[PDB]
Amino acid sequence: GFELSKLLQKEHQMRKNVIKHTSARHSRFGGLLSIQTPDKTRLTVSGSQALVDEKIALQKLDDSKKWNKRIIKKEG
Amino acid sequence: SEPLRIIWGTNVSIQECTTNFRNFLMSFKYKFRKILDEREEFINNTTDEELYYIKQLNEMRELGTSNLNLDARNLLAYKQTEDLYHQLLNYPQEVISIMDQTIKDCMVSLIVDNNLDYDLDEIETKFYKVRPYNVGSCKGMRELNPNDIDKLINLKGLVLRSTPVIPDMKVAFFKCNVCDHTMAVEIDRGVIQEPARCERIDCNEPNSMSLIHNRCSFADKQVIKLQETPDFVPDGQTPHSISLCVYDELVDSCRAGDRIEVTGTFRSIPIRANSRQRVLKSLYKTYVDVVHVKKVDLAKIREVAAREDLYSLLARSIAPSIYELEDVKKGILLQLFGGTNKTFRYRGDINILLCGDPSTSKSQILQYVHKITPRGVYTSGKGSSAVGLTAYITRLVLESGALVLSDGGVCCIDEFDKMSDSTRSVLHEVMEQQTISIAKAGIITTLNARSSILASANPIGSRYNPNLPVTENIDLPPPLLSRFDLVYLVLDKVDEKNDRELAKHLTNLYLEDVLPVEFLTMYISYAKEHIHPIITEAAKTELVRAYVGMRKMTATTRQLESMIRLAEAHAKMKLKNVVELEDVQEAVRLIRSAIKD
Amino acid sequence: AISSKPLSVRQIKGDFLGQLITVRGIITRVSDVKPAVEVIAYTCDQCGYEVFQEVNSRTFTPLSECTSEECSQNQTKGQLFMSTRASKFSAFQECKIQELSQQVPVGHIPRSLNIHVNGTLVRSLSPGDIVDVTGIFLPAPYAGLLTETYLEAQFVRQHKDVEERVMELITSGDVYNRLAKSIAPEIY
DNA sequence: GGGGGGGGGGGGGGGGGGGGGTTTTTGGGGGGGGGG
DNA sequence: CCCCCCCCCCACCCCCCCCCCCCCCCCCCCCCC
Ligand SMILES: [Zn+2]
Ligand SMILES: [Zn+2]
Repeated sequence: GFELSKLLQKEHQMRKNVIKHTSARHSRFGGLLSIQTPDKTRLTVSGSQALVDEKIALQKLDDSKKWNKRIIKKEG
Repeated sequence: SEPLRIIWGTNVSIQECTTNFRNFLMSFKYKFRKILDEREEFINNTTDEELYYIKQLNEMRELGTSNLNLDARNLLAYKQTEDLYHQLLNYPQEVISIMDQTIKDCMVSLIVDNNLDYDLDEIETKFYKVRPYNVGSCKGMRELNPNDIDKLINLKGLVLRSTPVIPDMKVAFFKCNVCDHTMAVEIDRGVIQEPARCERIDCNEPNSMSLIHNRCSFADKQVIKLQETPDFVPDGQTPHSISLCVYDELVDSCRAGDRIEVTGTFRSIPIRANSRQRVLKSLYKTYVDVVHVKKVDLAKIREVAAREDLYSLLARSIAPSIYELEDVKKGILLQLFGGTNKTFRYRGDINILLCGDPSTSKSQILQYVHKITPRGVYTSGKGSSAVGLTAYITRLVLESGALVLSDGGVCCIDEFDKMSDSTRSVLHEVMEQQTISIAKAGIITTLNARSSILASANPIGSRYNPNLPVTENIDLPPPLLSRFDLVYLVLDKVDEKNDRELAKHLTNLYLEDVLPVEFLTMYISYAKEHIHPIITEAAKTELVRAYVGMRKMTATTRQLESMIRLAEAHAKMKLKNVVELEDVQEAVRLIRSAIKD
Repeated sequence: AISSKPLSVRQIKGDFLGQLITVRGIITRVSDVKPAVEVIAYTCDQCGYEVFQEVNSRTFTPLSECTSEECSQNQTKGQLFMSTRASKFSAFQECKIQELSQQVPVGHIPRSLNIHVNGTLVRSLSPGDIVDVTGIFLPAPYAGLLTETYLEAQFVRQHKDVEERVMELITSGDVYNRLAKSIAPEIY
């Protein structure tokens, strides 16, 4: 039981981490960030927390890509 | 050389917005608000130098609670934040998210800068919300137009109904069918960002992730229908209504029948032609997405409780506009106090009736006790103007009548003589058992009514005849009439020594501006909260000898039970915790007056 | 001359479709104002360059793949998301006009017509107004070849100082008697 | 020993086919009210 | 107080989708420099 408590604390660390990666208000609240780059051009993302954290905005703009490189395969 | 975080479509910098809000959320002082508003000379340093929002955040953090109320005029009172007000009105969701994040950062930074030890993990785990309110003029629901479609607005109106709480998904939870690996996906703009392939590179199976519905994380949504208040309608057409969406701890902020304000972003969304298609109708549903909602002592208590004239003082104070009927006033005061309950049922209700001529003060008396009592009702003995006396099955639903709705309060019934016979029968089990029996549609229950009744009744015809008994003048039958503790007659019989002084008292109300009329409700409240009289042993013998006296003079045990309840009510008055001989004596005396009718 | 003439609703035969006509009637009911789209605006997540869809119809289909060459020339299948803030809405309101009791022929039901009013002209019509409304009489497809039809409103003609002007009656005198007689003056 | 070319597998896109898309009258029971 | 009445409530084109086929791209293996 003590070790179970240790396990629960270990995953609670993940809870306090994913919380910061979660919107403080409902999903439809939907404020729009615009990232202006170092050049005179602009990107746009809906991340409500990302408005105050360009780290989140950058990795979300990366995760937004529909593309993935194709990946490869590989009894008695 | 670096990227900029911009509120889209505005060129407002989010760093600037953040710091403009921070330097108000800390270091604002309430004295500045009186500079903005009228009566600026009422500034006072010993009450207004307070760091108002530091004070709010401190009490809030000691309560550990997530929400801050923010009157938006306080932004306009402060120089670095007057622009933030316009950004708040025009671009609300971004600014509000920034304000939320800033409140959380203030809570984090305070426990390391003001540096008292606290659970940093608790603040880290918690979400924080600002609730801006008093954003601007309460523009009409009928006045809204498509320029509002993203602005923070203010509305006033009437709540018709609300849905039950609707689960709204905030994080989808996915599990791999082959390898049982799990990943959490935040819902973005209402869309599930489904992983096409399993995350684990050592598995990476396509289309193998599946949604585990009851392991997702859900926010609370509720929809409430708000009707245009009849104050604002044009006279020749129906009121409008607006659906409003409300979330988390703002769910069930209001109930059906509440008149409210709301502050919220006006929103609109498309709706589908048919669910099997993406095709959308060319004009959007509109709703308001709310961020704030609002509706529409002991030292003096013990000091007044020391008075000797208290019985007469309180009795005259229930209706000082009405000319002298003082034993009626005393009886109704004792009805407001009431007796006590017991477990074993016998209960603290006291029940009163007024009869005699129709064109007299009894209606005003019922109105005044209705205004005084915390949770009573006003009604009359028959019919229903969408409000009726008995509980009733209708569409299928059970509706609770005025008697049942008056649970824990005085039920004021006028036209009590003209009451319908089914109602006359129904009154017996609330008089005796303080309940009404329901046995329909698969539901069986004694629906507890727990109400003291103040009745107002009339003779047959225009005039009461005092040379005939009450049963001969009044329509309603004796066995019901017997259940009342006190029964009174008020008559219009001419006498100038009464009528002239009544007329002068009445007419003087148009000229003039001890009578604790507003303190009466507080005294009643604290008495009902704190005081539970028990009968003294000597008071047993007093009750017995008094009862046998009036029995030697046609009494029944209902009179003795009434004298007990009146004496207990008399002991709640004066805040006395044990019924005295004088309490029994006054209960006896007032009942002796009443039973002689 | 046809825009001048005040037709009754039943006199609006099918030959008048597309024409600017003026109709005389009473407004029997009015909708609350709703936002119709003129131009939908989409943010693009994966390039930032917004794109637009003009809507000419009762219904539309939402865009998904980013058609802009900033995506398409890079063959990047970026995602479009609708934005209300950048979309042009127009104020829309539907009303129904009905022909007056004098216009109804003997033994017929009073016929009625939908009015669509857009822009600044919105909420110029209230129920119970007796009014001439100029508009483009138009069809809408839903029946087969039978058409729904409405009037795109263009112009409205309604059929129907004191704190010192009150001193006219004050100085005129005998105010109680004369004002009392003026309630229903023809009634003896 | 490394780079190019050839050959085979695997994935993605495009095309084609298919299926889905409320008041008014009549009768009955029960409740409430009025007249002798 | 009893009975009868009467009142109330109730019952063919277009989009989404799925399957099939073809080509292209990427990796691996073998040969040549
Ligand atoms: Zn897997
Ligand atoms: Zn794009």
